[PDB]
Amino acid sequence: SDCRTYGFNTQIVHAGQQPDPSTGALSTPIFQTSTFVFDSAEQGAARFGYIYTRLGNPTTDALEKKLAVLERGEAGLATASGISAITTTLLTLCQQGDHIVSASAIYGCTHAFLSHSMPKFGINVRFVDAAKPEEIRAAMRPETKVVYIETPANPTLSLVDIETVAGIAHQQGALLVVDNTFMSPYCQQPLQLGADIVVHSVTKYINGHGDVIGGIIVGKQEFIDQARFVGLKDITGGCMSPFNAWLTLRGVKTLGIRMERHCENALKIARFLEGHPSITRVYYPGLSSHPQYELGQRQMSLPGGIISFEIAGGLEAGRRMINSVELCLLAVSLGDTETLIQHPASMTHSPVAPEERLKAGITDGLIRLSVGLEDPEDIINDLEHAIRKAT
Amino acid sequence: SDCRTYGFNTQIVHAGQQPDPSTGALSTPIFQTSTFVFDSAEQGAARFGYIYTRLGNPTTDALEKKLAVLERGEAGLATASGISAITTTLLTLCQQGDHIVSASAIYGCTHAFLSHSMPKFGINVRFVDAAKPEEIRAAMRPETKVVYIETPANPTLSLVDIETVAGIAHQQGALLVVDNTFMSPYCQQPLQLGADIVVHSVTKYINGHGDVIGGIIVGKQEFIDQARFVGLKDITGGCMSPFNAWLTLRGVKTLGIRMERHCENALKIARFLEGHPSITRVYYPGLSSHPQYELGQRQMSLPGGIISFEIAGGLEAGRRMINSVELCLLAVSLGDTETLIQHPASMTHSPVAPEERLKAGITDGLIRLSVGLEDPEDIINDLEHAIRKAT
Amino acid sequence: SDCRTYGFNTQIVHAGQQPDPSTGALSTPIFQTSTFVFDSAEQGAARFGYIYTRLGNPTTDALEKKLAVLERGEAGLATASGISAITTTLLTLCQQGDHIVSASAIYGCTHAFLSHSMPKFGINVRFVDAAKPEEIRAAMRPETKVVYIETPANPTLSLVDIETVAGIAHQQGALLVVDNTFMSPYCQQPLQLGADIVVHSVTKYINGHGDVIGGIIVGKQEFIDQARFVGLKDITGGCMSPFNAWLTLRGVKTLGIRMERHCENALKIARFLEGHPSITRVYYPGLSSHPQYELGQRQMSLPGGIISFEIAGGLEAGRRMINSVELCLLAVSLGDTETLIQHPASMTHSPVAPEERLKAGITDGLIRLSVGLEDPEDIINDLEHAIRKAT
Amino acid sequence: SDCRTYGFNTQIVHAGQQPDPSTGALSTPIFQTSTFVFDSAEQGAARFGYIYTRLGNPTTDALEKKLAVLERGEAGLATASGISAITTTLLTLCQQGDHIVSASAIYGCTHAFLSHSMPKFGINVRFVDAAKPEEIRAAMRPETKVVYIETPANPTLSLVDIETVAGIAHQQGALLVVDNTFMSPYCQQPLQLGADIVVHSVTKYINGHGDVIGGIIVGKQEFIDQARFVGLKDITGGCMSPFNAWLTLRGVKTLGIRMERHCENALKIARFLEGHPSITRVYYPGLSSHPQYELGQRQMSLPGGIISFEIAGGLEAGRRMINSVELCLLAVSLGDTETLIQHPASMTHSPVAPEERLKAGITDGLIRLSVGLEDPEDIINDLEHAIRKAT
Ligand SMILES: [Cl-]
Ligand SMILES: [Cl-]
Repeated sequence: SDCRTYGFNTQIVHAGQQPDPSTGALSTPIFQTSTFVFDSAEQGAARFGYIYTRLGNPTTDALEKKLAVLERGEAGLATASGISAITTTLLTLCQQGDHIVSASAIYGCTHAFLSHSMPKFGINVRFVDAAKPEEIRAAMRPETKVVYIETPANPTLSLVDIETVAGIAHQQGALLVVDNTFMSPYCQQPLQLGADIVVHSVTKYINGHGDVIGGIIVGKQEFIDQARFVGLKDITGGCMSPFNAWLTLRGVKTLGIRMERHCENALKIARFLEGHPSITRVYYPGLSSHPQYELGQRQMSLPGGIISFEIAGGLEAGRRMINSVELCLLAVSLGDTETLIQHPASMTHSPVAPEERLKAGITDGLIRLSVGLEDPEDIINDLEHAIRKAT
Repeated sequence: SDCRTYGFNTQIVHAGQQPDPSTGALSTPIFQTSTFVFDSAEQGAARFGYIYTRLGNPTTDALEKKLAVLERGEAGLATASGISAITTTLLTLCQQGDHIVSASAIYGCTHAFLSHSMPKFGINVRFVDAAKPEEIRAAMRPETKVVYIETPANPTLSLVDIETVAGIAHQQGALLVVDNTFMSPYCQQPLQLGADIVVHSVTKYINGHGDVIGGIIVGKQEFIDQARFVGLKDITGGCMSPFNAWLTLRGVKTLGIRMERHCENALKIARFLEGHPSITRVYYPGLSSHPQYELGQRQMSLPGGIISFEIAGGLEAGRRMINSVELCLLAVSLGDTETLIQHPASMTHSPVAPEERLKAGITDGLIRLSVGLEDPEDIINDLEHAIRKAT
Repeated sequence: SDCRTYGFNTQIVHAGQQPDPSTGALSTPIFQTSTFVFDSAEQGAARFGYIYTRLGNPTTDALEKKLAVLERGEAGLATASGISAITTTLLTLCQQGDHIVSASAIYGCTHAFLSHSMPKFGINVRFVDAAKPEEIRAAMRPETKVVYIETPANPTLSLVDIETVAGIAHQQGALLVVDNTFMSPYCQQPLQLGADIVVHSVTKYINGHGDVIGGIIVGKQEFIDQARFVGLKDITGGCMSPFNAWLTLRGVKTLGIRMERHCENALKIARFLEGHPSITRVYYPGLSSHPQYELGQRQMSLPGGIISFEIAGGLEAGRRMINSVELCLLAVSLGDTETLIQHPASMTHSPVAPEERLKAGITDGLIRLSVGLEDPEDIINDLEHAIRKAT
Repeated sequence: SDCRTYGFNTQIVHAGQQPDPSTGALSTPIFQTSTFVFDSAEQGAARFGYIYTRLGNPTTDALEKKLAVLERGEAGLATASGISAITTTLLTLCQQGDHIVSASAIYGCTHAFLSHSMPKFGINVRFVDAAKPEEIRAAMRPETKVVYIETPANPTLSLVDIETVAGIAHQQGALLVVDNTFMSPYCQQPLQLGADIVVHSVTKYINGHGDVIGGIIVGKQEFIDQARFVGLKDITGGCMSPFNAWLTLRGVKTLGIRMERHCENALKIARFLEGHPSITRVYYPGLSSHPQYELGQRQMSLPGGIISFEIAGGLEAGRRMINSVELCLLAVSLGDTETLIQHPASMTHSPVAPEERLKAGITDGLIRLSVGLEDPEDIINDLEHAIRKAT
């Protein structure tokens, strides 16, 4: 039949994949090759099938097709990293003199590319509060090629109204690019809401197993062809290795059941934190006091596996808390099967001036939690123990 | 001791590698992880050791250190592809308004990046015949940041005098970047001749096994740090996967013995071709009639594993010949353990106007051969059979 | 702390694993090595730590420890295959003159080893209906070393009362070995019910991703040491490769959520089949008409992901049905993320005399289904379509 | 054509391998699957192509075919380990009441299987000095099924005359099994000299990269079919993982050039040692004073990469020497790209009574060296330094 016709869990398992025609092997083979051979001079010219992995590969093709199906896009393009997904996309679309309107609340490394790299190539970027679609509209210029957003966004899990922003971008002649890393296609589908291009770090939930760095771009065939044959081939060279593609295919098999459990666990933990008198604030789209709660309910099928919260006692309390957990692991990644915790003020933004962190929504007591697949009772006990100690 | 002190074969085997301290495992472990954990808040801030694979990884570090030792450079940086090695380097070094002087005889995909991508970012490129160092000098401008060369260069294996070009570049305040892919560090060491930065596609000889796409950059620590923390992190995102790094480490173990055999085989095959009346020309640095033979003898320890030659009878003869080989495989890669053959006029440049191919040194009868590790007698027999048939 | 103290899902994620001490890498490194190096002559003799992978390996050790925790056993031993787990166990325990009492309803390849291989080594085997514990007792001899059972058992998913059989075996001085492949430790824990040794094919649910052949043995340290240093080292040589161990560790991360979904899906499908007038019988421990339903409820936490059923119309109907499915895949494995279906009478037991199949509970219309992670509605629709066509 | 017709180096590269028909991928794909799917009920029964990896796999098939070609045998069978190659072979061939005549000078773990395991299965073994073919003849009985030999043999690299022993075994109705691990097919071809079955630990030279544990069996199709469908399937379960097969295929690509360099290096080192006044004896088939030198010249194309030697000063000198090397690595494996050294009296046989070691040819001063691919000058310097210190 056509994989586009099955239910979402069925698609997660099957889309883009089939038994190997030649051998019947059920697992997608790992085509760990650089070289592809032609049967003749004619068959070589015809393709100029496969030719060379940095242009294409059967293992990676399966991943690209699967993710395109899951995001309801025409085509996918795998990359060496989430960063490469973003930069391959933007460097394909933009040239000197062009302009981008970007959310301010975005991944830190994206922010560096946008604030420092792009302008050195003559591409200017305006940063705005994308929670306020009017700020996006006001920042648009005749030269604006792209509006770029992330939702939910760190560090307080604020949201962006994708459909509304898409309409604004399109009326003003720009494309909307959405980083859907935090949600995965299981929880949010930006293309269905009017986005033109979706990017992911598959490093997070899509792979889910904390053992692959990689990215994916999904969009129209016409664009993806340019991202592949110009962006990857002629700019970033950010190809994904076939082994990484195979691991990601393997990881994504369980995307549905993983996201369900991540989100079930996260909701329980969020409610625990909201009831804890030593915790001043809890940021989680699943809590009704979230400023954009109703938007979240329309736009997201589940509230996600990530929680941020503020512990009483500022910087020292935050440090003491992360130093006091015994089960949660101290790390800066997210979307793994293990629960990960970090305290940005002391771990990643320690050198940054306290007042500058504050402006960026990073308070001294802010803790970010990536909820894993453990028993939530064990995670809650670990948190309760650490919070008691830290306060 | 210090690996920098052992003989070159010893370095090939050992440099950058040692038994795992914790377990004694001799093979470098495959650190197929995205996430690294900290023991405390303090240990997390201290590093901001390892943190996240796209910034660094112990497996990839071993490869980088080994290649730095082999090229006699301070530091190495692994990438997702040869292309990414080149673009990460150049996009790190250059910004809008800057200028590059490049050889015309370079890898095709490099040429696209330089001719189309760079100018769209405001970076201008002059192409010159780098076999004539005076053309390099004449093309330099106050804005020139980089001179970029490849040697030997396709498709006729012409050479570039690295030491002479380095002196010219430096006197005029530019860096010299050399693509050393064709030679490998076993056969040529551009840094020892004054180059500032060496790049490779490890996809070719360094890996040697036709199953990895990847690149490497070697140079001063100061530059490599920028290529890593800005180029990779903030521009291309072109990180190498740890599995690919491990395979490359494994492949490079045999670099010395592979290059010796490739070159022994190639010399035999080149001499056979030079004696064949149906072959009009043979391009191989190991043949004394090579226009830059003596330069090759000073600059290269071995003449390489690649040969180009022209078969009598033009386009149709070239097509018939590649369609008539039975052992050599039709492919566009090089540096594999298998002998690979291609006929650019019919396979890769078929759409290109015949007169434009001619200007680029690609004649209708030109065949390129990547000589593998087979018995040279079998390769010669295959070639002899195919040539007889084609003519 | 101690991983033995956390909840079962937490153990699934964490047991046997921790961040790499030296690097902080969260993923268990792949120690793909054969060789381990010593720091001195003394450190070499001391171990005679690690020495050589076929004796031990840090990656494989993590898997062994995890599975020991999950089965509530002292120690684990990984093997090249489920078969090797069984034969390494039995060949370690038994010698010429010894006797084994085995269930008749066991894995086919086990049956070959027991019926043909063992007797040629002077080890005699009695086969009994293990659904009747009295038959086990009656078959025991002074020479009986082992009682061997599988539960649930193919092809009608009959059960064996582990606790009762354990008591009988022990009173008569024998060990009880249980193949727990069908259930996984998530659904059944034979050691907790008195079994001495548990074996698995990890090829099925423990890995769960259809890309690893492997086995595991769990039991007392004293026995496992013998299985390792004599059974593996001196009899079967059936070591697991570190890469396979790593993939299995990765697969087992999702064991809990996978089993929950497999069993939720299977129950739905079983109830659908039980309501279908073209289906004469449905064998599933989750259906109350199962002959040993109550035993199943005490012994198993979930009824499993495997269903067998009989379609009206015998051999031709069974053939037509499996030839008519479009989503379910025709294969003989089980426990994969994809739904797999087979018709033993036409696929695996076709050469076997119809009357002999009947005696073994394999009727002409019997179909076996391994329910995957797809939407159960899609699987049901596929089954409904195929059944309608087949009848 | 037919790979059996090309030169040996060509066969090393190409035999058993070809570009993937479906995709053109040059590297043999890694078919990391457990499950194979059928297109129909009929196609399923027909095979009962591939079915299940423990029975067969396309990646492993390529390795088996290649090694069969290299040993000039009909068929190959890959296994989980060298030990499993040996035991799968012998347990397939022998049953209770049968007898084996074995060399005494064999791999230690083989000796355990033969001396302890076999007799417990009713299979008796006589050990003889296989350097004396008359001892083999004298030990043969009506029940003798197999004569088993290893050549060269540890720990003094004594030889066995394969052709002569084959003739004796055959006249008395037995098969000859030869462990060809030390030589590899590049240096010795026992089947060409009359052996019936060859086994290897591919862990050593065939893989050559110190990162795979595995074995191979090569022999007649009729026997290999039994070793596969009974030995592996019904006795040891010792299947090789497809990833290990792929790594071994990759490693064996360089077998020819590796063996040439190992042996060139070893001869140089052996001659150095023979000239050293602190070294009482040097055991190396390449030295003319080897007791069976001429036999070695007829039977072996190269003298190998392994050397044993005795250092003056017995146990303490041996310990001091291995504790004094700085480049050579202390390990018990062999055939790796790194030079490995061990002192059996202090490292592996330390608990063994000194007088018992002596009987087995293991003197207190005996050192075993596996010569790697380093510059031999560096290895010699390291040895010279250590010997001076130790004495
Ligand atoms: Cl290799
Ligand atoms: Cl997985």
